[PDB]
Amino acid sequence: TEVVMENVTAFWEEGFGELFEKAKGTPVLKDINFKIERGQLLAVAGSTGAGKTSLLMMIMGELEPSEGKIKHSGRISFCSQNSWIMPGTIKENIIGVSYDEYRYRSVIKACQLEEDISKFAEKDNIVLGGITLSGGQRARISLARAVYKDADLYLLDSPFGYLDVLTEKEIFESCVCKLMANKTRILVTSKMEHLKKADKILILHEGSSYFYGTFSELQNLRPDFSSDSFDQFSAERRNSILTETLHRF
Ligand SMILES: Nc1ncnc2c1ncn2[C@@H]1O[C@H](COP(=O)(O)OP(=O)(O)OP(=O)(O)O)[C@@H](O)[C@H]1O
Ligand SMILES: [Mg+2]
Repeated sequence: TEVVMENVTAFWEEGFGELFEKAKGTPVLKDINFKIERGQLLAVAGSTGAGKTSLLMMIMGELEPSEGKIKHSGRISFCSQNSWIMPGTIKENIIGVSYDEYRYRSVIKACQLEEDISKFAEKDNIVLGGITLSGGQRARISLARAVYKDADLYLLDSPFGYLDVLTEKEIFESCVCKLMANKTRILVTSKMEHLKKADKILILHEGSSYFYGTFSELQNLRPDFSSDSFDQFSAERRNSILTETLHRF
């Protein structure tokens, strides 16, 4: 499926949203414009509270526009920024109930879970919730769950938490870039590497679109904004550097 937003403005409060819709307090998102083709990657970046998760919620019909149009048709797979583990086996946590051996093995390889599974006698029959897992292991199982699901659009809201720099790089490449090459997907990130590899980018600030386009277009239109070691900074630091640059401009 292709996902399109045209002049989208939305309010979390239902009452103020109805007022703006009729007319045409603060919008969580305003005048949002993007278009993603089938099999493309959109990277979403921005300051804290810019409306990144809210944009995903709007795509999932949790938040409705007051003006403008959202065009999308398809099943959505959502990977939240906070991992969750069902009391059950690793396999069930990833597949649910629908099993597909080739899809399953592809996903666990791409999320580097083979080494984790081999650690136990029961293998992927090991019961979680029970066995306790590290942040990074929980993150990777959640991502594998989201990616395994048969869906038409994959929404990945900062799914690489508690993973080290090197692991996040390998999995972004193996999962998001390779395995999911033909899937329509939206990634929320503050990693300059991911914006670079994306087909389109959207940079948000206080509900407003700072920039929509390619990373090359970001080089063309925003040279002072563009101006190696950035992705080495922590999530918190990367956020406050991006925040300040968006405030200045
Ligand atoms: N379900 C909701 N109902 C009402 N307000 C909400 C809801 N979800 C988020 N908000 C508000 O909308 C604003 C933007 O939140 P959102 O989570 O979309 O930002 P974000 O960019 O994803 O933040 P972060 O960078 O911390 O993940 C915040 O003021 C938040 O409190
Ligand atoms: Mg968020």
